[PDB]
Amino acid sequence: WTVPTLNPDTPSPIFGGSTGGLLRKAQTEEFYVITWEAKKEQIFEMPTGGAAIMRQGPNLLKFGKKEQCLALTTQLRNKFKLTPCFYRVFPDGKVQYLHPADGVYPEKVNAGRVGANQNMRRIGQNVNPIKVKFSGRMMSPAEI
Amino acid sequence: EVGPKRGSLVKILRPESYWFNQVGKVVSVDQSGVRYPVVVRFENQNYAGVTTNNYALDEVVAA
Amino acid sequence: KKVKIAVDRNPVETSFEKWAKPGHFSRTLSKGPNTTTWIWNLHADAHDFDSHTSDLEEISRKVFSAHFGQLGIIFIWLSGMYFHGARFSNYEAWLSDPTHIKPSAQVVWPIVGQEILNGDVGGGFQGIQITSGFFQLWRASGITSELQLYTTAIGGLVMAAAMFFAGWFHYHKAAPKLEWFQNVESMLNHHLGGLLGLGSLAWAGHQIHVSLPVNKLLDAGVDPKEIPLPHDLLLNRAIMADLYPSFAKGIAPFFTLNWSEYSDFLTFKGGLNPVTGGLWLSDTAHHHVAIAVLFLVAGHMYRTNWGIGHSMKEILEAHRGPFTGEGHVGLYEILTTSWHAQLAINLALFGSLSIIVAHHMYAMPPYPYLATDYGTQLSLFTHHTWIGGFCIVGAGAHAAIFMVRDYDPTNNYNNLLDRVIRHRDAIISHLNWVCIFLGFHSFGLYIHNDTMSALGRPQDMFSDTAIQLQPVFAQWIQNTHFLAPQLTAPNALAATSLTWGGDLVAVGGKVAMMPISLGTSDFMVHHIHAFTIHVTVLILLKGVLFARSSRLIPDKANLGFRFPCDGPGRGGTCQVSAWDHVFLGLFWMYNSLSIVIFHFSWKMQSDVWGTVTASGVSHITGGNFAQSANTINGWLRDFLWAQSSQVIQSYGSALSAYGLIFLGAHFVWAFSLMFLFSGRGYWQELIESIVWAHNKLKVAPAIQPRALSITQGRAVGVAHYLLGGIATTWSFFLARIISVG
Amino acid sequence: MKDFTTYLSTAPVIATIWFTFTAGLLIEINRYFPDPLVF
Amino acid sequence: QAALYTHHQYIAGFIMCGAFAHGAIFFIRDYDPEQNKGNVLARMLDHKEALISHLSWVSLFLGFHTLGLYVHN
Amino acid sequence: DIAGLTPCSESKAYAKLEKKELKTLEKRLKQYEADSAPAVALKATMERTKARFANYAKAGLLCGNDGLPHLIADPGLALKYGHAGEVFIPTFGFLYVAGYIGYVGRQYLIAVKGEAKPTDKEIIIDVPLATKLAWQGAGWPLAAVQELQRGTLLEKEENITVSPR
Amino acid sequence: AHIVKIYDTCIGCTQCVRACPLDVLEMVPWDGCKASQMASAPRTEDCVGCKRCETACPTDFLSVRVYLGSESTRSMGLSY
Amino acid sequence: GDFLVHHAIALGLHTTTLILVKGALDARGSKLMPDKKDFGYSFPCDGPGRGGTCDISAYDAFYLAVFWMLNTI
Ligand code: CLA
Ligand code: CLA
Ligand code: CLA
Ligand code: CLA
Ligand code: CLA
Ligand code: CLA
Ligand code: CLA
Ligand SMILES: CC1=C(/C=C/C(C)=C/C=C\C(C)=C\C=C\C=C(C)\C=C\C=C(C)\C=C\C2=C(C)CCCC2(C)C)C(C)(C)CCC1
Ligand code: SF4
Ligand code: SF4
Ligand code: SF4
Repeated sequence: WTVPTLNPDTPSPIFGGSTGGLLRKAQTEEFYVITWEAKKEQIFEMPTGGAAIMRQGPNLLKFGKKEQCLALTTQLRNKFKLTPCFYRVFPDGKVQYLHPADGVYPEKVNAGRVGANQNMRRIGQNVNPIKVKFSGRMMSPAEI
Repeated sequence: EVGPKRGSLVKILRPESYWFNQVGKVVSVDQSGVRYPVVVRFENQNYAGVTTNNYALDEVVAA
Repeated sequence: KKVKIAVDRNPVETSFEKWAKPGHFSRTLSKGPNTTTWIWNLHADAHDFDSHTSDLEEISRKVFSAHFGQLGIIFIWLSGMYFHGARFSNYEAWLSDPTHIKPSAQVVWPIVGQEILNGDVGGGFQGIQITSGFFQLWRASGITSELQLYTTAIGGLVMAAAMFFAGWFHYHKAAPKLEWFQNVESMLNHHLGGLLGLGSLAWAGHQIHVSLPVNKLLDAGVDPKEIPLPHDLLLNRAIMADLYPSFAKGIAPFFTLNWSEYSDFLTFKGGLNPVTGGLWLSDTAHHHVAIAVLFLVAGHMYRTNWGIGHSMKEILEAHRGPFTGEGHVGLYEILTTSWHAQLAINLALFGSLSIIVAHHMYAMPPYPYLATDYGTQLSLFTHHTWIGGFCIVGAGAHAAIFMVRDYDPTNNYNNLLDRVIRHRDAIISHLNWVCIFLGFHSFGLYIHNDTMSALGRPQDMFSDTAIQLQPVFAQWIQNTHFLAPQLTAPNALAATSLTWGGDLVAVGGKVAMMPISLGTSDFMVHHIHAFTIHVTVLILLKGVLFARSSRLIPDKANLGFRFPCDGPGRGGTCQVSAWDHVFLGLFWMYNSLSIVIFHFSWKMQSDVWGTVTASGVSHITGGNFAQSANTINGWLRDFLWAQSSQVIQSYGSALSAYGLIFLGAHFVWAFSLMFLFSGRGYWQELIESIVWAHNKLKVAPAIQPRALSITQGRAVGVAHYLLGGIATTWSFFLARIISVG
Repeated sequence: MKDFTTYLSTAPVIATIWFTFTAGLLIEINRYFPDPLVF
Repeated sequence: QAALYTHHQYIAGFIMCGAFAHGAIFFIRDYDPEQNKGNVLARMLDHKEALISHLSWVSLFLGFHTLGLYVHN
Repeated sequence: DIAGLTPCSESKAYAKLEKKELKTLEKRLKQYEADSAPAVALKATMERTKARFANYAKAGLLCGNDGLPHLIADPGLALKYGHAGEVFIPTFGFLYVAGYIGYVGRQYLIAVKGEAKPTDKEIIIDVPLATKLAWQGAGWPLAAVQELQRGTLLEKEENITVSPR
Repeated sequence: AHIVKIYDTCIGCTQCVRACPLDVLEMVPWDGCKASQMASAPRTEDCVGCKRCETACPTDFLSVRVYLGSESTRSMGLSY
Repeated sequence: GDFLVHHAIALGLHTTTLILVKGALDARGSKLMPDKKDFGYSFPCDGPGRGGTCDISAYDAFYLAVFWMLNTI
C-alpha cells in the first residue's frame, strides 16, 4: 500500500456555488480536500447545502473542516458504494493524508495498527480525584 | 464448565453497572481466558436500552 | 392521464383486535412498554403517519379518514353550541332587547357554591355571559326561535354521525388509490367551483330569501313572534314583493340581463346599518352573489378529462427567468407527493387569512348588534389572531419536516429551492441584521421615552407634543379610502368602513364604529409589531433552511427533524434541530401576538369604544393612548395596572371565576419555567432516589420510571408557557371587557 | 367482546371511569350534605 | 427596617446556597473514601437515597397542602 | 377561649358577615319576579346560606376577629375543648383511605410481579384482580401491621440497587 | 484537545468507530474479547466531543469515554 | 395567614435543601453517571446518550437551587 498524492488538476463536480463554501480560514489556517472515483455521473447532496453532480472518474472538492469531508465520505459510501479519501491542506502547500489512515477503513480491524489511549482497566477501577489533585494542571482521574 | 450454569440466575456485584444488586439470567460463559466471560441477560433495560452485558467470574454471585 | 375514481375494496377489516394492542402502528412501540418513556412515545407518534410506513397510499388514506373524524368532532361542537343556544340560553329574550340583555348560553348546577357564576345577564335569565357572538350570527341568519336552533343541533349531530361513517367507510370499505389523491387539477377545480362557489351561492340564496326579509322586519320594529316564518316568505311572492318590489318580477330580470331591477336587495350601501350597527345584509347578499360567480368562473381553469383547461406542471415549467436558473421545475412533483409541503403552504395561507379575518371583522362588523358588544369584538379579534399565529408557526414546522424527510436533491438540481439553500447564509444574515435594526429602532424609542420622562425632560421624547413621527402613509391611505366613494367609487354610497374617516355610528348609546386616527404611539407600536414578526420569521426560516445541514453540523438531515442535540461537542450543539427552531418560534409568536392584542385592546378602549353623552363622546379610558402608549411605564400603569382592577376584584360576583383563572393561569405559566430552565439528568437521578424508596417497600412498578426526554421537556415547557400566558390574557380581557363594556 | 373488554381495561379508559365515579360520588356527597366543614 | 431585613435575608440565602455548593465541591475534589472508612461522612453517602427520598416526601407534602389550602381559600 | 378566640355562636362579626351575605343575596333577588326560576334559585341559595351558618354555629366552632371559623390542630386542645371534629377525626379518616389506596396498589403490583409480563398488567388493568383487591383492602391496617411484624413488608439491603458511591 | 479513553470492557463491536463523525476511533487487534478487536483513539486531536461514540457503546458501563479538555479550532468544529 | 405563609416558608426551605443535598450527595456519581466524580464539579453534560443527561453535574443542581432560594426569600 502507498500513500496517495494529491492531484490539483483533478476535475470537480458541477456545482453552481453556494455561500456555505470556504472562508478566510482556508487561506489563513488550513482546509480539507476530498477526492473520490465515481463510476458514472450522479446528482449528490453537498454537505454545505445544494445539489451537485459528480462526474465520471476522479472528483475533487474543498471543505472548511474535516467533519464536512467525512460526512460527504459517509454519504458517498452508503448511498453510491464508493471509496473516497481526504487530505488536510495548509496555506504553504503542505498536503497531509488523513482518512483512511492505513488505506483500510477503521471499522474493520487491520494488521499493523497500535492501540492508543487505551486503559487496561474499567471505569469503576479509576482513582479518586484527591489522588490526582495538585498536579501540573487540571488532570482527570482517567488521564492516568 | 467453569463459571455459573447456563440458564441460572445470578446477582451482579459490579458497582458501576446499572444492574448492581439485581438478578439476571445467565446466557453463556466463554471458555477462553477473557476478562468478562459470563453473559447476563436482564428483563429490565438500562438507560441506553440494552438488556445484555458481559461480567467477570468474580463479578457475579449465585442468588 | 385519465381522471377517475380509483378505489380498493375492504383493505382493513373492522375489528377491535388492535384496540387492545397499544402502539401497533409503529414497529418500535409494537413490542410493548418497558419504561414510562414508551407511554409518552405512544402519544407522540400517534398521528405521525409517514413514520408508521413508507407507503404514500397508506398515508393518504389515513389522512382522509383523519379529516373525516376531525369534521365529525367539529360538527359535534357546532351541534352543541346550537343545542346550548336552544335550551340553556336567552336568545329569545335577547332578540327583543339586543342592546340591554347580555348574551348567555351556559348555566351551572347549584353545587359547592358555584351558583354565584349564574349572573343576571338580563331578560329573566341567570347564566354566564358568552363572547362567541353566536347570538348576533343567529340574528343575522334570521333565527327567531329555540325550535330552529334545536333542529339545527339535531342536524349537526346527524352530520357528525355521517362524517364518522364516511371516515370508517373510506378506511375499511372503499379506500381510494394514490392516483385518486394526486388529481390536484380536478381537486382544485372542484374546491374552487363546487365548494366555494356553490357554498357562496347557497348562502346568497338563503340571505336573499330569509336573512334579508326577516332582518328587515326586525329592523322595522316588528315583534319576532309576528314576523312570518322563513318558509312563508319562501312560498308566496306577495310578502317578498311588498318588502322588495323587485321580487314581483320573478327571476325574469336575471335572464333578460336587467339585473338593475334588483337594485333593492343587491346594492353598494357601504358603511354600517344605523339601527343595528352591523353591515347591510343587502350588501352581504350582493357580495356572496359576486363571490359565487367569481369562484364558479375560477373553477373551470384546470384540465381534468378534456382538452380545455390548464396543466399546473406546464404553467410552473413555463415560468423561468434569467436570474432563477431552471425555475419551478420539480415543484409539481414535490407538492403532489409530500403531504408536509402542502400542509406548510396551507397552514401559512390559512393562518394569514385568519388574522385578516380578525382585522376585517373588527373594522367592518357584519352581524347586527355586534359592534355594540365590545366583549364579543375583543374576544373574536384576539381568538382569530391567536389561531392565525399558531397556524403560521405550524406552517414553518411542516416546511422544516418536508425539508428533512421528503426532500430529495436528485430532483432539485438548479431550481428555486436549490438556489435558496445555496444562499441561505446570505438570507439569514440579512434577516438577522434587519431584525437587529428593527429591534433597536423600535425598542430604543420606548426606552428613550422612559428615560426622558424619568429624567424630567418630556420635550425630548418621541410624542405628538415633542419630536413626532407621524405615519403619513397610513394617514394618506385613510384619506384616500374616505374620499373613494366620490371619485373612484361612483356607484358606492358610503365607504367600506368608518375607521377611515367621516361621521361615527352609535347604537344604543354605545359607539358602534368611529374613525381611527394614528399618531406617534401608533407608529411606534406598528414598528414593534413589524420587528416581532421579523424575528419570528427569522427563527422559523432559519430552522427551515438549515434543517438539512449547517456550518456547525453538516449531517443534520441524518439526525432527523426532531432530535435534542448532537452532544456537548463543538462548544455545545444544544437545540440545533428544526424542532427546536419551531419551539423558539412559538415563544416569539406568543410575544408578538400578545403585543398585538394589547395594542388592539388599548386602542379600541381608548379611541373607539365608549358611551355617547350629550354633545360629546366619552371613551372607556379617556383617550390616553395618544399620550401614554409611547412609554413602557405607560403600558404597565395605564394599561396593565389600571385595567387589571376588574379581574382582581371580581371575587364575589359572576366574574369571580375569571379571577380564579387569572390566578391559575399565573401558576401554569410559572410551572413552565420548571421544564424550561432545567434538564432531565437531575430529574433522572431524583427519580432514582424515589425508585430506591419504592424498592425498599416493594412498591416499585415493573415499568421503569424514566424522566421526560429533552424534546419532551421543551415541548411541555412551551405548552405550559403558552397556556399560562394565553389564559392570563384571556381572563384579564374577558373580565375587563365584561365589567366595563 | 374480549378485545373490547381488554380495550376498556386499558389505563386511560379505567382512569376515566374511576375518576368519573369518584368525582360523581364526591359531588353527590356535597349535594346531599351541603357545606361540610367539620365532622 | 424593610430594606435592612430584605438585604440580610437575601444575602443569607445566597451564602447558604454557597455553603451547599462548596460541600458538593468537597465531595468531588477532596473526599477520600479510603481515609473516611466507616465514619459519619461515609455513612452520609451510604444512605443518601433515603435522605433524598424523605426530603422529597416532605417537600411534596408541604407543597400539596399549602397550595391546596390556598386554592381552597 | 383558646388563643383569644370566641365561639361562632357568640361572635358579632360572624352575625354581621351572615347578614352581609343574606343582604347581597336579597338585593340580587329583588330584581326578579316571584314565580320565576332565578328567584327560586336565589331562595334556595339563601336557604343554603342560612343552614350553613346555623350548622357552623351549632358545631361549636371558634371564630376570630374577622367572623370566620378557626380550626384546632392540637390533639390535646381538640380533645379537651370539644374540637376533635375539625383536625383529628378527618386526619384519621384520610389516614385510613390513604393506606387503603396504597395497600390496594401495593397488593396489585406484588400480585402481577410474579407473572410472565407485568408491564401488560400495568398498562392494561386486570379488572377482576384489581376489584378483588379493592374489596379486600378494608383490612389494610391489620394486614400492614401483620406484614410489619413478620418482616415481609420491607426488602433487604442486598436486593436493592444503589449508586457506586 | 479532548481526552478519549478506551477501557478493557470493550467487546470489539465496532459500533463506536462507525458512529464517530470525525475519524478519531479505529480498531486494533486484541486478545481480550471473542472478536479479538479493540477500539483505539490515535487521532484525538480532531475530536470535537459530540459523544456519539458513547451513545453507540453497548457495554454497561461504557467502554469509550470522552472528557472535555482544552478547546481549539478543530475541537470547536469551526469552519472559520 | 401567618400559619399558612410559615408553611410556605417551610416548603421553600425543604425544597431548596432537597436540591442542594441531592446535588451534593449525587455529585460523585449515581446510576445515570457512575463516574461523575471524574468529570469535576462543573461540566456541560454527558451528551444525549442514555436518554439525555442535561443538567447532570452538581453545578447544575446548585443552579436549579438558586431559583428556589430566590423564591423562598
Ligand atoms: C364539488 C365537489 C367537492 C366538494 C364540495 C368537496 C368538499 C370537501 N372536500 Mg373534496 N374532493 C373532491 C370534490 C369535492 N370536495 C374531488 C373531485 C376530489 C378528488 C380530486 C376531492 C378530494 C378531497 C380530499 C383528499 C379531501 C377533500 C376534503 C374536503 C372537505 C374539506 C373540509 C372543509 O374545510 O370544507 C368545509 C366542510 C364542510 C362544508 C362540511 C360539510 C360536508 C358536506 C357534506 C360537503 C361534502 C361534499 C362532497 C362532494 C361529498 C358529497 C359526496 C357524497 C358521496 C356524500 C370538504 C367538505 C378533505 C376531507 O377529506 O375532508 C373530510 C380532504 O382531505 N376532498
Ligand atoms: C342556490 C341559491 C338559490 C336557491 C336554492 C333559490 C331558490 C328559489 N328562489 Mg332564488 N335567487 C337566488 C338564489 C337562489 N334561489 C339569487 C342569488 C338571487 C338573486 C339574483 C335570487 C333571486 C330570486 C327571485 C327574485 C326569486 C327567487 C325565487 C326562488 C324560489 C323559486 C325559484 C323559481 O323562480 O323557480 C325556478 C324553478 C326551479 C328552481 C325548478 C325546481 C326543481 C325541482 C326542485 C325539481 C324537483 C323534481 C323532483 C324529481 C320531484 C319528485 C319528488 C317526488 C316526491 C314526487 C326558490 C325556492 C322566486 C321566489 O321565491 O318568489 C318569491 C323569486 O321570485 N329567487
Ligand atoms: C392542520 C394542522 C396540523 C397537522 C395536521 C399537523 C400534523 C402533524 N404534526 Mg404539527 N403543528 C401544527 C399543526 C398541525 N400539525 C401547529 C399549528 C403547530 C404549532 C404548535 C405544530 C407543531 C408541530 C411540531 C413541533 C411537531 C408537529 C408534529 C406533527 C406530526 C405528528 C403528529 C403529532 O403532532 O403528534 C401527536 C399529537 C399530540 C400528542 C397532541 C398534543 C396535545 C397538546 C400538547 C395539547 C394542547 C393543549 C390544549 C389545546 C389545551 C388543553 C388543556 C388541558 C388542561 C387539557 C403530524 C404529521 C411532530 C412531527 O413532526 O412529527 C415528527 C412535531 O414534532 N407539529
Ligand atoms: C435605538 C433607538 C434610539 C434612537 C433612534 C434615539 C435617538 C436620539 N436620542 Mg436616544 N437613547 C436610546 C435610544 C435611541 N435614541 C436608548 C435605548 C437610551 C437609553 C440608554 C437613550 C438615551 C438617550 C439620551 C440620554 C439622550 C438621547 C438623545 C437622542 C437624540 C440625539 C442623539 C444623538 O444626537 O446622537 C448622535 C447619533 C449619531 C452620531 C449617529 C446617527 C445614526 C446615523 C444617522 C445612521 C447612519 C447610517 C446610514 C443610513 C448609513 C448609510 C450607508 C452608506 C450609503 C453611507 C436622538 C434623536 C439625546 C436627547 O435627548 O436629545 C434631545 C440625549 O440626551 N438618548
Ligand atoms: C467566602 C465565600 C466564597 C468563596 C471564597 C468562594 C470561592 C470559590 N468558589 Mg464559590 N460560592 C459562594 C461563596 C464563595 N465561593 C456563594 C455564596 C455561592 C452562591 C452564589 C457560590 C457558588 C459557587 C459555584 C457554583 C461555584 C463556586 C466556585 C468557587 C471557586 C472558584 C470560582 C471563582 O470564584 O471564580 C470567580 C468568580 C466569578 C468570576 C463570579 C462570576 C460572576 C458573577 C456571576 C458576577 C455577576 C454579578 C453582576 C455583574 C452584578 C452587577 C449587576 C449590576 C451591573 C446591575 C472558589 C474556590 C466554582 C468552583 O468551585 O469551580 C469548580 C463553582 O462552580 N462558587
Ligand atoms: C410555579 C412554578 C413551579 C412549581 C409549581 C414548582 C413545583 C415543584 N417543584 Mg419546581 N422549579 C421551578 C418552578 C416551579 N416548581 C423553577 C422555575 C425551577 C428552576 C428550574 C424549579 C426547580 C425545581 C427543582 C430542582 C426541584 C423542584 C421541585 C418541585 C416539586 C416540589 C414538591 C412539592 O412542593 O409538592 C407539591 C406539588 C405540586 C405543587 C404540583 C402541583 C399540583 C397540581 C397543580 C395538581 C394537579 C391539578 C389537577 C388535579 C389536574 C390538572 C391537570 C390537567 C391537565 C388534567 C414541585 C412539584 C423538586 C422536586 O422534584 O421535588 C421532589 C426539585 O428537586 N423544582
Ligand atoms: C406534632 C407536635 C405537637 C406539638 C408541637 C404539641 C404541642 C402542645 N401540646 Mg400536644 N400532642 C401531640 C403533638 C404535639 N403537641 C400528639 C401527637 C399527641 C397525641 C399523644 C398530643 C397530645 C397532647 C395532650 C393530651 C396535651 C397536649 C398538650 C400540648 C400543649 C402543651 C404541652 C406541651 O407542649 O408538651 C407536649 C405534649 C405532650 C408531650 C403530650 C402530653 C401532654 C403534656 C404532658 C402536657 C400536659 C400537662 C398540662 C395539661 C399542661 C397544661 C398546663 C396549663 C395550660 C393547664 C402544646 C401546645 C396539652 C394541652 O395543652 O392540653 C390542651 C395536653 O394536655 N398534647
Ligand atoms: C429551643 C431553644 C434553644 C435550643 C436551640 C438549639 C439547640 C437549636 C439549633 C440549631 C441547629 C442544629 C441549627 C442548624 C443549622 C444548620 C444548617 C444551617 C445546615 C446546613 C449545612 C450543612 C450541614 C453543610 C454540610 C456539608 C456538606 C453538604 C458536605 C460536607 C461538608 C459540609 C459540612 C460543608 C435554647 C434553649 C438554646 C434557647 C431557646 C430556644
Ligand atoms: S462501542 Fe464500546 S464496546 Fe464496541 S468497540 Fe467501541 S468502545 Fe468497544
Ligand atoms: S466524542 Fe464524537 S468525535 Fe469524539 S471520538 Fe466520540 S464519536 Fe468521535
Ligand atoms: S445539555 Fe442536553 S441538549 Fe445540551 S448538548 Fe448536553 S445533552 Fe444535548
